[PDB]
Amino acid sequence: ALQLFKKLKEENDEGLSAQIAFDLVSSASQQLLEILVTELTAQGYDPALLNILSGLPTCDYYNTFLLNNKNIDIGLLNKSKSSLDGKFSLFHTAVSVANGFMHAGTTDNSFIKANLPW
Amino acid sequence: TGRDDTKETVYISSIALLKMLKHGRAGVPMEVMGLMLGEFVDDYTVNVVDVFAMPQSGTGVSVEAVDDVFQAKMMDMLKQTGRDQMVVGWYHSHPGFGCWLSSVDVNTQKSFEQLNSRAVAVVVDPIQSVKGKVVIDAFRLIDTGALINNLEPRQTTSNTGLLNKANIQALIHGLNRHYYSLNIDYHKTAKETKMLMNLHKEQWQSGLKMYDYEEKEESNLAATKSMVKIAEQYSKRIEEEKELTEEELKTRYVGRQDPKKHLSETADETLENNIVSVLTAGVNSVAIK
Amino acid sequence: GRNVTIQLENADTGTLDTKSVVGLVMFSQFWYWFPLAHFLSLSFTPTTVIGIRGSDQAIPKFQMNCYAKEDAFSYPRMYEEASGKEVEKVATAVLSTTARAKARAKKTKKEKGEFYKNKYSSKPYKVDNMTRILPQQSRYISFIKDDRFVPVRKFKGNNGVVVLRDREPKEPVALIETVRQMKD
Repeated sequence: ALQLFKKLKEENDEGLSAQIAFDLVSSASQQLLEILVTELTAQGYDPALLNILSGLPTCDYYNTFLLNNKNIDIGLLNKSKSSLDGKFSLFHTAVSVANGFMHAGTTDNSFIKANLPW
Repeated sequence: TGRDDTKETVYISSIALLKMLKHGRAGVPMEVMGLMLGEFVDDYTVNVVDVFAMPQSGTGVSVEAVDDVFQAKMMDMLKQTGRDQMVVGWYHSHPGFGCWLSSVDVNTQKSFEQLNSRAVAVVVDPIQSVKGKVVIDAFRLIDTGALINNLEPRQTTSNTGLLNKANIQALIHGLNRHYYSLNIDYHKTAKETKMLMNLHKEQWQSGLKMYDYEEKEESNLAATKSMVKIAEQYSKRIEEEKELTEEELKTRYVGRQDPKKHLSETADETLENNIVSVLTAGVNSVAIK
Repeated sequence: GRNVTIQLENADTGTLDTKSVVGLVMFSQFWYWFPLAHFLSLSFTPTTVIGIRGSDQAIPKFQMNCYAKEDAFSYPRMYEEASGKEVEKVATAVLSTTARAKARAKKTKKEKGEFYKNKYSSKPYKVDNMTRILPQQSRYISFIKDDRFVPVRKFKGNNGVVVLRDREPKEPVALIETVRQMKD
């Protein structure tokens, strides 16, 4: 891993180096990611690459994706009220699990606010 | 906000189980009662190590049939023997009814609730059990208040549980008044399992015992004669049998109570045995002499 | 919101996506304690091709030609659900009874008095950058070589962040900011 990034120290174009960084983080283990950033810091590798490999760029990028393109049914709100009872332990749970998955990766408070009695 | 009010999974040991079938079933029609001795750990794991029969009483089961005088006395004997462990509840037998608490048995439960709040009331129906272990259930009080303010869901938070369903009158009475039921589970050691089956030396000693040869003759004769009779019927089965609709065939050629199949069964049993019979006799003769 | 798919393994290196697997074992068990159910969350992975204009970390708006069949990768609808169903069903129940109670009499006397896969058709259509993009649809996507935005090395043919070099910085590019920037 270190040796690859020594090759691209010399072949340093930030478009090329960053690209290879994205591919690596999708694939590799978290444990690897940790050990690599410490080593590259002492390499004094380009601090652009260091940012990606933390995984913070990718996080933001996926939040904008999920905001823009979410499509939500209004029928989950009503279905929950009608068939299921938020007092009963089993029934209250199922709704939380289904809703939790629905609005995932993006803050959503519409559901909370509407099924506020529930 | 408040309490879970959780109801324990009642973990009934095999030793305790066997004394319950023995004392209760034998004692029919007269009811029998007694305490349960155990240890309570967690908030859901009660291990009922032992049970005993408290001395019979002609009030059978009532608040006053059970007594502290009986309780203390028995405890003191086991106290010395170091086999003493805290009272985790009480059992009694209903041999004429299914699993549910009388109006009286609730009152009895209520005194044991005050003693220990994890106290169980266990109704044992042993004659109208056809497997033994079935139709025995363990119960716990729920308050009159609890029903109004709806504290039944809490007790079973995040667990599949078992809520019993047999007896419709007596059950729905119990489910919505007498007590809340949760699952009842039996556990045992693998030292004890060895004991329950019992190993014997006569399992293998019986394998080199050679039963008399009059009995081999009879089996040879009998099995063969029998299949002669159903072999006529088999000829009848396959005389035609190839015209449409399978159902039609089974009534006309009497393929119901299938004669082909019965021939195979009688054949297999005898075939298997006659091979055991040669196998034992050969082993006996060289081995001894 | 119909934007995630569950990844079994990383298909590019042929090697386990670790986080997902641990999600699934923990998910299966839930008979015992229902809130174990929430660990299914970690297996969700989003799927989209996201161009990055230079190393600025801003998303260009540009488009890519995709030789595919449109119908195949139509953006899945808003569902009817149970609520929508009641309304529609009860409307039909009313009509259906009424119909036959009049139709029968009226008529008598009236007169007397696939390819699971359809490829993607050779037809092109433009697909906007940073939209919900199916794994199969992602194959066909090819960056426009006339266009300023081209990947440093050739496109994967799969969803995921691919960094582009911008031929002209002079020419303003419509941009959608990252979220961190919006909050400030």
